[PDB]
Amino acid sequence: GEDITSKKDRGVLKIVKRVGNGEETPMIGDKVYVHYKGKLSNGKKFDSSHDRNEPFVFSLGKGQVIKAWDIGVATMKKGEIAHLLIKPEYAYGSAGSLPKIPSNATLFFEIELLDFKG
Ligand SMILES: COc1ccc(CC[C@H]2OC(=O)[C@@H]3CCCCN3C(=O)[C@@H](C3CCCCC3)c3cc(OC)c(c(OC)c3)OCCCOc3cccc2c3)cc1OC
Repeated sequence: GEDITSKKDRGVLKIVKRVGNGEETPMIGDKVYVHYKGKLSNGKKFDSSHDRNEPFVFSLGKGQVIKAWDIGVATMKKGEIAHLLIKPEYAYGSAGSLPKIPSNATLFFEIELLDFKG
């Protein structure tokens, strides 16, 4: 995957899994609508927006979600599906989030950017 971090620390690696139809990337503060699939890189735990058939909605760059999402979704076009490989620094770090996330877990997400508004 491509390193999309400012630090170039390989903390968020991006693979485009479907090229988007839109020209626009969302701006900081935009309300973004996504579908997603998330797991621990060793696949012990799984979560999807599809489990609830409900798009996941958040304000881009607010720190409402893990750093990897604010960084990753900021690079995406409407209709784009991205795979993100996320090192602990950009997820739950050395603290983790037990019981769901252990310390220094690598996460994997598929994110589909549906739409966004200013
Ligand atoms: C700035 O840094 C942070 C910001 C927010 C948080 C809180 C967790 C936050 O979840 C997330 O950001 C990511 C990406 C969005 C979708 C859910 N997220 C998860 O990691 C899942 C995770 C579940 C295990 C398998 C891997 C994926 C994931 C899913 C969960 O439920 C389905 C979950 C959860 O808690 C850790 C994690 O528990 C219930 C909480 C739900 O709802 C939300 C709602 C908004 C945000 C989240 C979860 C931690 C941060 O750093 C450690």
